[PDB]
Amino acid sequence: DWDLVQTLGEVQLAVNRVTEEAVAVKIVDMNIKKEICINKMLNHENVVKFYGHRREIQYLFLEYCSGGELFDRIEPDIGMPEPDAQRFFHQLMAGVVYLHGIGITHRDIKPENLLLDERDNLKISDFGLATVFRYNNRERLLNKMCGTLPYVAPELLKRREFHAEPVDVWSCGIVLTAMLAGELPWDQPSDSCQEYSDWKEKKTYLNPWKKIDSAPLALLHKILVENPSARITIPDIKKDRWYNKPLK
Ligand SMILES: NC[C@H]1CN(c2ncnc3[nH]cc(-c4cccc(CO)c4)c23)CCO1
Repeated sequence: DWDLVQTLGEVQLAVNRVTEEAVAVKIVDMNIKKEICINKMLNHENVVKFYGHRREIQYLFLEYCSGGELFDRIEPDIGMPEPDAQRFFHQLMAGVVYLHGIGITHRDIKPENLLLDERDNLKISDFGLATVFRYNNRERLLNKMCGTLPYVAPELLKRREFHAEPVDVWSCGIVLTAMLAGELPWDQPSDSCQEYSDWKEKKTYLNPWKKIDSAPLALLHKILVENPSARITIPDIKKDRWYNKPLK
């Protein structure tokens, strides 16, 4: 038996009447079948845990993350301490490597979908837009536009089909930019976007790039690459100098 204590954002905080264990419950009014199936596949310390579901309407039982969303740890126009950003980025990569390893792409990575537990461990949240991109070791290209414009990779806007993995890598790059600068670089990654044009012309003397140290900036130079085929992959991110730099 669970008491619904408060609304978290609909999602409510449920507390067990006997054990007082707290979980989050997602309530949807009547595709949900897919989200549940994907959630049932998921088991990793940087992915929100799925506990089960009950039907009537539909209820999803999810790991409660008391630290809230990463979004709220980001100070507008400033960001956060670089060591905090690195630690969160490490954990983000951990989660994303896990997902890609089981053939799942999140497709909407952004700070609103990155939660923190009581120890400030990052948890990737919400698989409502996620999909399978590898099955029986065979990759399938994506073609549906999904995600959130400031975070989407340029190939989603220009190409009919594209690989799932570089898209998630890109959005993680924008998250990192936000964590380090406290702002998003562009409304969308298109040529009609002056700030995107400037980035492509390497005007890093402009904001948000001017606020970012050269070492993390060098990593961003390899992530925010327009050609998804030339974009740095995760295995190579893990070899990056800043990624491996000891920090406070
Ligand atoms: N805007 C606040 C946000 C909070 N979010 C959660 N907060 C605390 N623990 C949680 N566990 C699971 C969720 C959650 C469930 C479904 C979607 C999302 C959004 O990324 C989070 C959660 C609940 C939603 O609102």
